[PDB]
Amino acid sequence: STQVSSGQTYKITNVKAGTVIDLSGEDNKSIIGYPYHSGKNQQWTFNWTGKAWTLRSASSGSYLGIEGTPADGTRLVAVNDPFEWHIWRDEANENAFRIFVPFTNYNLDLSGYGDTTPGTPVQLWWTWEGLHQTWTIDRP
Repeated sequence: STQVSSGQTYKITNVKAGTVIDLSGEDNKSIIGYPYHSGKNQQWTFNWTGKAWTLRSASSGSYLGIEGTPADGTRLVAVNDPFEWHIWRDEANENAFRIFVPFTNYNLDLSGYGDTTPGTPVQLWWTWEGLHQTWTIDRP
């Protein structure tokens, strides 16, 4: 298995679609599912703050975050300040993870039930059984 460790850099793969969390090359702001090609924009440095994880883009230095109130369809975007996430192992595949905004029922969700089309938006959604809300955290 692969340990998630503070200071280390990973790709984050959707279990259903096989695409990765990608900071879009078009705007360096939007977060999308894209096939892995070893881009630094597809690589995320995990820090433990003492209570949560922050995820920093290896290419831009922005953090993985959101703007505004968590809801179904809230878009993931690059943000300036570190944004804190909690990770929980998944029940269907225990080597995979669900990734939550702390103190909520909102987890990362690859949109359209895990559409494999490159460019598909990564968003928040209320937690439920779809495999497109589960992720592996892999060596780059």
